[PDB]
Amino acid sequence: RKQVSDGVAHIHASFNNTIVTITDRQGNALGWATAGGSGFRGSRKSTPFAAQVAAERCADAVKEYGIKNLEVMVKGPGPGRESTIRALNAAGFRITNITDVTPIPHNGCRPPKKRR
Amino acid sequence: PRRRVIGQRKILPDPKFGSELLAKFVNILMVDGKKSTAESIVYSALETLAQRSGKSELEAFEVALENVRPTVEVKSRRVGGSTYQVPVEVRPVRRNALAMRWIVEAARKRGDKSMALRLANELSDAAENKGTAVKKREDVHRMAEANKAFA
Amino acid sequence: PVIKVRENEPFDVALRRFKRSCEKAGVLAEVRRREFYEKPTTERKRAKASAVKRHAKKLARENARRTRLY
RNA sequence: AAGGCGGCCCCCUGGACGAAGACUGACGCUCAGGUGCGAAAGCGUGGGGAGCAAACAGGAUUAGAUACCCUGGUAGUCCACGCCGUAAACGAUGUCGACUUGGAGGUUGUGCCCUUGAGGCGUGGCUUCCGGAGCUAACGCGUUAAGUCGACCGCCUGGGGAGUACGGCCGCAAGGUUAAAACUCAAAUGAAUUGACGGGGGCCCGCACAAGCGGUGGAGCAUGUGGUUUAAUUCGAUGCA
Ligand SMILES: [Mg+2]
Ligand SMILES: [Mg+2]
Ligand SMILES: [Mg+2]
Ligand SMILES: [Mg+2]
Ligand SMILES: [Mg+2]
Ligand SMILES: [Mg+2]
Ligand SMILES: [Mg+2]
Ligand SMILES: [Mg+2]
Ligand SMILES: [Mg+2]
Ligand SMILES: [Mg+2]
Ligand SMILES: [Mg+2]
Ligand SMILES: [Mg+2]
Ligand SMILES: [Mg+2]
Ligand SMILES: [Mg+2]
Ligand SMILES: [Mg+2]
Ligand SMILES: [Mg+2]
Ligand SMILES: [Mg+2]
Ligand SMILES: [Mg+2]
Ligand SMILES: [Mg+2]
Ligand SMILES: [Mg+2]
Ligand SMILES: [Mg+2]
Repeated sequence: RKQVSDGVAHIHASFNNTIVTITDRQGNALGWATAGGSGFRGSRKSTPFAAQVAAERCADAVKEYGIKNLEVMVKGPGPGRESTIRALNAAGFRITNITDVTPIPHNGCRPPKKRR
Repeated sequence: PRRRVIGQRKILPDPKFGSELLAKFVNILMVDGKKSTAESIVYSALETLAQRSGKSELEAFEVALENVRPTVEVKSRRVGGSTYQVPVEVRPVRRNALAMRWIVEAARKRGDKSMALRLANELSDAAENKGTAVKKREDVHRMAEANKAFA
Repeated sequence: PVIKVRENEPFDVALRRFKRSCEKAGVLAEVRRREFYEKPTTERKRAKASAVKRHAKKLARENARRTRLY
């Protein structure tokens, strides 16, 4: 519905999982899909290929909106940081730009302890 | 072999048909080290399979292998608490030998009378794309795509 | 690390340009070093060894660039 | 000066160094008792509390796990004013002067040429690394000495008992400082060497793993051993070996 012509793709990668959310420039979600949500529960949801499977799933189920242009905003340096956007173009999108947004503080809050 | 590269000694192509591939079949099937019983069982079983369905005695038996060859197989590497299998391709030389073994081990599990009869039935199913041989090939294929994220 | 895909070209080269941006701008490494908090002593100690062994490599080079080996 | 000090701006303030000269003219060095500053944790009275997080609770691993791991979480960490006065407060190296071959650097001034444009020639102040004589138990230090010397101060006299007990002084408290004895042992210790070992690191091996085939442990029997019985059940071999 509303046949949105161009959209945005947020990749929220992490050391444990990957979430793909497709939006528009207004910041309103259309569909989401995660590696853990794609049946890869366990230690396999952090694999780079596990992000490949999820990216196609979110590329699908937004075909109702007829999205033809995507802007990729990668976040959260982790395993699924570049593979998950190889699958985005394989779904037929015409990526206009790729931007890396990620929280880099200027020495803000104190991080947790070292692990032992 | 830590430091050894091997070359397998050649074997005699079989007299009846001249296929060295079939000569391996009698070697795999042979038990307790004797070829007189094993060779005749293979030859006799091939007659029934050829008579039952299609000509080209060798080609009917070659169709079965074309259906049971596995194109991928997992191997395990231990890292932490538990080992996880990693898929890897199968070299064509070992690919022939793997399905060549699976048919015989599956044949010895039928309830028929003669080992020749059990071998003929199993080869019939494999050529018809059915039976225990392709089922064994199906598991290694399914369990290699089950965890393909590893490499 | 903003990249603007040029007139067509291949997406792989655009991806390879985006990867080079993160490598050159140090986006990947800063997240790892700031994931946990290490004490100020450990920061001072690690920089001590890092500079000492860097200079020791230079001082150990002069003992092999002129001495015949075989 | 040490503890320590890290966005930018403002206004109060201390110290260091360099060039060229004037000026006072021994005004100097060290310092028992004193006096001041002194990380973090901790204490008191007010505030503030985002994030981390002693204590605490739950989930796991475990034979137990009052721990490491996971999800939460209060004092505290922050501010103002007072206490506390201890640290591996460590270049384990007191302060102040003099002299004694060298290299490669870092940082901050300067006075000459070639303001030829980079540069070249030197002199100053801090500071990093390597090494000569020499030093010594050896490691190592080596003009910023652990070298050759002068002037003051502090400290040491086998290991435990013990920086503990009692008694003073200090503190709101925690505790700090000064500081023994009986008894007990023939050692305690520093450096370096040869091995052995490591859930330290390399490189190379082999039926060591991997790829396969056939077995043992399940049954009946043969044979040896342990045990138990017996008048005796002769003696020896006992992880691999
Ligand atoms: Mg964590
Ligand atoms: Mg005094
Ligand atoms: Mg404090
Ligand atoms: Mg308080
Ligand atoms: Mg309070
Ligand atoms: Mg915790
Ligand atoms: Mg002390
Ligand atoms: Mg104490
Ligand atoms: Mg200190
Ligand atoms: Mg220090
Ligand atoms: Mg001391
Ligand atoms: Mg003094
Ligand atoms: Mg030296
Ligand atoms: Mg005391
Ligand atoms: Mg006392
Ligand atoms: Mg094996
Ligand atoms: Mg048995
Ligand atoms: Mg004897
Ligand atoms: Mg005996
Ligand atoms: Mg004996
Ligand atoms: Mg004996």
